[PDB]
Amino acid sequence: GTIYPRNPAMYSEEARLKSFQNWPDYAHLTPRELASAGLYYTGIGDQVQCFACGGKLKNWEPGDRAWSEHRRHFPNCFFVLGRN
Amino acid sequence: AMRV
Ligand SMILES: [Zn+2]
Repeated sequence: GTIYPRNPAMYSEEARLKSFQNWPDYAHLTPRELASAGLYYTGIGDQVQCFACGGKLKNWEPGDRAWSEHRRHFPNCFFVLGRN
Repeated sequence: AMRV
């Protein structure tokens, strides 16, 4: 159809969750919260990627939420625009 | 967070 995920593999929330196997211990956000926001781990530092838009984010900050960082950086993401 |  008319939209297409940048990474079809990470379409599943479960698969996004498992990508956080080696999420570093200084990274305060939970794999649960990140995966639920469409994000999976790139395997580099604290850098994550959206399956849908392909946007990438790093250097998470105390008080950051995955959804709001996702939305504010990539507002036109179909995953962002499809949630509730 | 910031863009890469
Ligand atoms: Zn996105």
